Amino acid sequence: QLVESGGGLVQPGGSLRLSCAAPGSRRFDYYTLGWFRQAPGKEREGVSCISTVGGITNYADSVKGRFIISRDNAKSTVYLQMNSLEPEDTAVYYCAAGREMCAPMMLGDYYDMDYWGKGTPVTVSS
Amino acid sequence: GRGAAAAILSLGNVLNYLDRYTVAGVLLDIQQHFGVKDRGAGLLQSVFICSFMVAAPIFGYLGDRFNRKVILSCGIFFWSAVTFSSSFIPQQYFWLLVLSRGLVGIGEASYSTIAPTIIGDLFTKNTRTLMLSVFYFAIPLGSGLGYITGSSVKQAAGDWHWALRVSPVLGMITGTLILILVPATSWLRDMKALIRNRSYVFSSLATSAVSFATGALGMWIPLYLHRAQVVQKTAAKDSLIFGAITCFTGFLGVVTGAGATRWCRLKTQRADPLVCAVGMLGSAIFICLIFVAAKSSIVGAYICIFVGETLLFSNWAITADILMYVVIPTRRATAVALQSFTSHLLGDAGSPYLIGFISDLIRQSTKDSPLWEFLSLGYALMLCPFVVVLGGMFFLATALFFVSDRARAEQQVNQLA
Amino acid sequence: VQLQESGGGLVQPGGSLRLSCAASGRTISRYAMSWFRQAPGKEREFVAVARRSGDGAFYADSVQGRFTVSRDDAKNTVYLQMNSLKPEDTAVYYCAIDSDTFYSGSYDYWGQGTQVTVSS
Amino acid sequence: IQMTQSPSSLSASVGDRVTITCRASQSVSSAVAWYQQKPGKAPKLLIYSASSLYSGVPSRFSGSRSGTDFTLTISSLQPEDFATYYCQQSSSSLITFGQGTKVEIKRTVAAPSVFIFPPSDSQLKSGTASVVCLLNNFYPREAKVQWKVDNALQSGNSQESVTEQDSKDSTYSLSSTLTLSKADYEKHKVYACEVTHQGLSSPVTKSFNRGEC
Amino acid sequence: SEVQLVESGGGLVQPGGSLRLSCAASGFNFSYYSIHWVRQAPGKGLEWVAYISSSSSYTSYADSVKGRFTISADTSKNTAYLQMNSLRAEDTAVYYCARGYQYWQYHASWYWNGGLDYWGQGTLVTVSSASTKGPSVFPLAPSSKSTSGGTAALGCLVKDYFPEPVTVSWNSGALTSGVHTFPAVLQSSGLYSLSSVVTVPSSSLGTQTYICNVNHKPSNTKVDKKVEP
Ligand SMILES: CCCCCCCCCCc1ccc(-c2noc(CCCN)n2)cc1
Repeated sequence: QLVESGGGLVQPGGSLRLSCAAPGSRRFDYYTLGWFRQAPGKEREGVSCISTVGGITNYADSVKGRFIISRDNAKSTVYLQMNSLEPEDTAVYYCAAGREMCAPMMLGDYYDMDYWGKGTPVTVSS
Repeated sequence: GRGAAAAILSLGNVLNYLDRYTVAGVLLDIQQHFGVKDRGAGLLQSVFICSFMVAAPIFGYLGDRFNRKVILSCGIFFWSAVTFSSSFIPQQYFWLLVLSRGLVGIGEASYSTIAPTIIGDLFTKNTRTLMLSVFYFAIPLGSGLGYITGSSVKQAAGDWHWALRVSPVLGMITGTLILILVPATSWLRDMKALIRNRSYVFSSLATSAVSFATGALGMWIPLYLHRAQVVQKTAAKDSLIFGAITCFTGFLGVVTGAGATRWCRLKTQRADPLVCAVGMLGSAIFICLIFVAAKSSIVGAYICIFVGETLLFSNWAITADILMYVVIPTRRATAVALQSFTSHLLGDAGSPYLIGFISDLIRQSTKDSPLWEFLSLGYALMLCPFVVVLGGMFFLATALFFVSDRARAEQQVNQLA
Repeated sequence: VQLQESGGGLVQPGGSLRLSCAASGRTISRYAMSWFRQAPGKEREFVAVARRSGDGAFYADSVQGRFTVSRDDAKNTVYLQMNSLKPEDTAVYYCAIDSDTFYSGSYDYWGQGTQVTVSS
Repeated sequence: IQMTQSPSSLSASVGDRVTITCRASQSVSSAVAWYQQKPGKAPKLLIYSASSLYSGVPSRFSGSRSGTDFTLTISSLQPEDFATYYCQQSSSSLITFGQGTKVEIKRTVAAPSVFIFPPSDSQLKSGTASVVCLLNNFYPREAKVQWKVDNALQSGNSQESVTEQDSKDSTYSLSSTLTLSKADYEKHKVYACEVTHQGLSSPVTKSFNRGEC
Repeated sequence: SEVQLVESGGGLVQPGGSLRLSCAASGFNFSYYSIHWVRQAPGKGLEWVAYISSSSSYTSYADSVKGRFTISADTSKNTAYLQMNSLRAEDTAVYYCARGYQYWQYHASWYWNGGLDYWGQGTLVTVSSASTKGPSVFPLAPSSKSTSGGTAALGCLVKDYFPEPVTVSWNSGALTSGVHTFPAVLQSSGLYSLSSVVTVPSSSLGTQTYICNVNHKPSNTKVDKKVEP
């Protein structure tokens, strides 16, 4: 699998750093990354994704300008950096790897990914 | 009641493939009833594939402008009736059997191009794949049943005409039932970009090689093993064995290839072409040993057939995955159609005819005795290992540029909008 | 255990008063504390109740909005604040203890009462 | 394994401020979730993670923590907020619910009305007697009733039933029933209801003598 | 869409029997969320019974029902089953099925507790060893000493019936002032009873007539009675 770390309780205006890494000699270099999230009364939605060769990145509509994504294929790691969080971002964050290209109008589709994580919770109090 | 639509279309597919390989299982008899050499006994497959080739794109066109159920049923009735009616030709005329095969080609092409679309537009994301999977894995079963039923009916009934008269009854039955149990529901600028894609072109050539080998061997082995039995002073338990072997190697190879590529995808990003290449080269070694083991023992020839037959099919599940990895999502229909046509052209449209022609050219320059029948065919079928090795080298050539081509695709999709 | 009442006398119409009731010999921290009234020639009537610390207080219709209750645990002493007095309120007031934890209303310990007179 | 919820019945008028306390020592120790239920219907999630507000809830509810305690607060009661509230913790592979506190309407004290009803001849002829006592239109809810039979105290042969708060005056009513045989019924002459309530200066006894008419 | 959980399988069972409850879900992707069964007693508070996620390798039971309840799932139909064995009287309740979060075990901690999102509607499970009987009816007449300021009360008694519910009416529905009906109680044998009471001014004892009408549905039994001093 893929194993996630970070996550916790912050305050509005805070910041946080999540990581997802592959245990073993696995590589995931054929594709590694995209970050998803879910909240109680709603449905699972994609948050961002990063490509294979170039280093091209794509974000959802509500988080653009606040989140940042990065990939380190020298030691099997992916990082998400969350800045200026709000009460609306309380959720569970997941990490997933699939074969399709990195494009806008691809994020939302999650019933087609190969490997999934288990999730890490983020709570933003008042 | 959609389960009934799925099951009826699956039976239709098994029958579709059963009626391609019943001429092969009785090939030896055709020659003794019409008086033709090998070169004329290849035309029976060359013309079939020519007609199927040319008719598939058009029935793809006319299949979404107008109704569908009508076209499926018409295709089945046409090819079933022409098959049944073709077991009444008198001995003097040969061209009428060849024309028979052409018309059967038209009908089968229509059915096979249209049924997947219908069984696609009836299901959802989580089970579409399972329905298409069960529909497709009716290929080896039908192909084996061809040889099996041809041999068995000809053996019990004692007259080879009866091989061509038992399928069409099922044909009519299925054609009526597909009418009450089915619920009815800039390419010029593409080619200018598909032609500069090195991975795409090399993968297309290495599919052509696989079809060449499959077509030649699948029509010309049973006859060769018979001639082998005769020379060795030992003598229909030939086509029965070949059908039995193929009905299981077909599944075993596909499972093998899927499993190996799924383990190897996590060590590097050139998994698919390198798996395909290693499989092809191994198959070439084990094919080139039938034409050594067959002179002396038969069990050795059958073991060699098993191994080569298995490793040749391992790359059936994968070339789709190589296509969907270097071609952006709006140019995928053009690419699938173009590759399928080219696979058919430089492949088995003229493979069986070429083997027959070379065998006749060899035989005409020596004596004509059973020994030289056997040797002529053996020395003509030695092209299949050669072209299979070429196929292996074309997969290695694609594994060179796999990464650069994926990178260019990603830039294109993000650049569009 | 003993009890004493204090705070009666004369008052003008619309007047205000402050009364106390001190219980000695037994801690009243966990008990309910009640006050009654009785006019001359009339029967004893409910006036107000103060429950445990955190259970609020209750008053009858005829005395609502003008009377208030209060406790003091350290003093072991309760207080009744009196506002907007009228001649029909000229009567004797009495202080009593509800000893039950379940507020079933076990009045056994009573006081002596005091006379409050409204006149003009 | 259990939570403690206090206090177990709150009385408040419309427009007041209300706080409720859930206390525990289970293996979360800072995360509880709060639910609301109205009689007969399924419950509805109201707050999760001890501070966060579920989607579509009125914005007057709030929740917070203090040491090992957690508090829920309603700021300005409205007539659609009289219900029962629960807290949840999730220690382990288990989930344990709370005890719950009920929120109700306040008014002025009213002493109860007391009546007694003896068995009729139809009860007699079958040999089983059932005498009833009626309390009507009182507030608050806490009241005590006992049985006196020749000044003797009974037990384990009485049951009570009490309605919900009345929908017009916000008062209660209570029925108490005592069950005996006819054979024993012939062995007494005095039957008495002994009622005590906050609003009584003196205990109230109601009496019945056997067969008088 | 709109998410929807629907339960089925309620009813009667004699002691020692067994049942098979079925919660059927629609409107969401069944293999991303867990399913919890929660029960409420007749009068008491909520209590958690059991848990099953999708992969059928995560199941869990409370402390009070181990060895008797067994839960499992079916992803092709989107259905979850609870098999109930060795039922007793202690188990009468209303059962609810609610939706969870699929891993809440692994990420419940110091600060999360996600909670249960959507709830069903419930089925009633009744465990009894009685027989369908007919309620008996009795009067509650006023008296000269039952006058309270010119006001007296009267009522009717319904006794010894099974199962719930019954329906009551006064003068076929003419009078609905000062009418009270206390909830049904459970007798020591296993049968229900209750009573109904009204209050009227005393002079009405001279001219007005009051009739108690009772109706029991499964027995379709209507009984009418007339009260008098
Ligand atoms: C050493 C012996 C070597 C092996 C011999 C045994 C032969 C077995 C071949 C089985 C077979 C048949 C037909 C096709 C096929 N034809 O067309 C299409 C595409 C149409 C889409 N509209 N697929 C594929 C596979």
